[PDB]
Amino acid sequence: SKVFTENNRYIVKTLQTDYSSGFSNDDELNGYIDMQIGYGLVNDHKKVYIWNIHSYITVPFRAVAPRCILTFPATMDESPLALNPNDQDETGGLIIIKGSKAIYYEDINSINNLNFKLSEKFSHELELPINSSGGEKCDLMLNCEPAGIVLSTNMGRIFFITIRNSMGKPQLKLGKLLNNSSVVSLRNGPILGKGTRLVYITTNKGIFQTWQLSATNSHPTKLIDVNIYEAILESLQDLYPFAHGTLKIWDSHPLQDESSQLFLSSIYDSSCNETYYILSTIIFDSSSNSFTIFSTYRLNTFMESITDTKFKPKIFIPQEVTSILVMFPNAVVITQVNSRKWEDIVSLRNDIDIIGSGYDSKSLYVLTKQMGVLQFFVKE
Amino acid sequence: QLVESGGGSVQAGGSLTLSCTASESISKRIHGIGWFRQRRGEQREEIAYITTGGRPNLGDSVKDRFTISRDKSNGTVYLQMNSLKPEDTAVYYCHGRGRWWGTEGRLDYWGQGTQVTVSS
Repeated sequence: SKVFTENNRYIVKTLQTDYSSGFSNDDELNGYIDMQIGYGLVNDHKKVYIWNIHSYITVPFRAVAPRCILTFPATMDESPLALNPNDQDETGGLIIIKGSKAIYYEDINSINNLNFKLSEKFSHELELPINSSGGEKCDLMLNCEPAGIVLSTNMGRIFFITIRNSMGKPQLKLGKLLNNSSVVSLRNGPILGKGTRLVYITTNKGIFQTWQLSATNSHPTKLIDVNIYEAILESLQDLYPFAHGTLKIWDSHPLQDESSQLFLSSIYDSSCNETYYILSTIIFDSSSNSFTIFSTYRLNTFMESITDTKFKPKIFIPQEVTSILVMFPNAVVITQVNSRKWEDIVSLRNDIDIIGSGYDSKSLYVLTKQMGVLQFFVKE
Repeated sequence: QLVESGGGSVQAGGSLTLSCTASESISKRIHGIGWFRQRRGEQREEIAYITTGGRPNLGDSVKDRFTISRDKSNGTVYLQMNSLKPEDTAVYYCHGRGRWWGTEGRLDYWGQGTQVTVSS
């Protein structure tokens, strides 16, 4: 509703939502936006706050902050029956990872403002093999419905969790373990049919895996399991020998054609304290489990180190010209290429904090603690 | 296929030229063409390389004596070995530095290897 800049490359504007910067007296906020479900979430150390993106719900869970993800409402695709009046009010669900306990609320409507003692009786819970004693904690979460949900821990373990059975009824089951080391990217791939979709996993060691996950009684399969670290290092070492010992893999994003991925890395030149961010386009051959680096680009408009150990930069690629957005703590860099490279930056003021993001087919949505949701729409 | 030619026996201070001819399809799957030397009872060691763009590179043990070049008319790559020494005696392999990577690492291409012998 408020456009802050529009030029021939992009629009940056607010997205009016039910997010409020006064949900909590707590500076540290976890959160993200799910444009596909239509709701955003923030939590502190006490409560999760669920808010509509189209103009809220408080779920007390009581310490360190849990990790929360939203789930889709129980859909009944292609029924012969007339729809219920009451089925048009289900909003979707909520999963809370508190320590080693997964808590799943099928429907958040019935738990609004309920104390945890009693709302817990509305939930399905799953004890996960997380070594809380040893310092293990939930790190990334991906909603990969209709298949289910994927969790990673700060110590590299990956759980595939199912939230329906074979008949759409809510449950919470550990489907499979998909295994210092740590996952840097969990990404949705294409849906393959009833209850099945691909998920892409990238680790900081450069392991890239394509998993076929299903809620439909099938058991997970890897279609690709390769390590890209040395290939990326070799693509850089001749001009940038300081890549040796500094190459770090931050994120990855699938491209259009379903057989290629874009990876975001950095290297560091200690002579002049410059961090260089690298976009590597990689083509994967599923037949032979092999890959090649199609292209390598260095960002020219942003060379800052990421010193916030929490912040993880994130790629967005709208679904000719290819546009690659990278969200940094206080900037969004826009790169475009013929599907010559060129690059724009949107620099944010330093006194606002990004606390998560979301996306649709064309835009990146950035959740800021102090000003709510910002939309970055790249013109293609 | 990578095909290599030009080996033989010469005296110290002599000269030989090795060549490496690559098919169209292989040339597409590599960054450059190089040569590995393997003395006997030793391991292979890369001594020369030239990128597809003609950027040459020579290992320290040969760089004042050998030249690597490409003929762009046919893509053949040549290692001209001047100032030869008895310790240049080895099998020489031409080598394509692969663009593709698998579970075992980079997928390179090898020639069959040719014998060079230098007597003193």
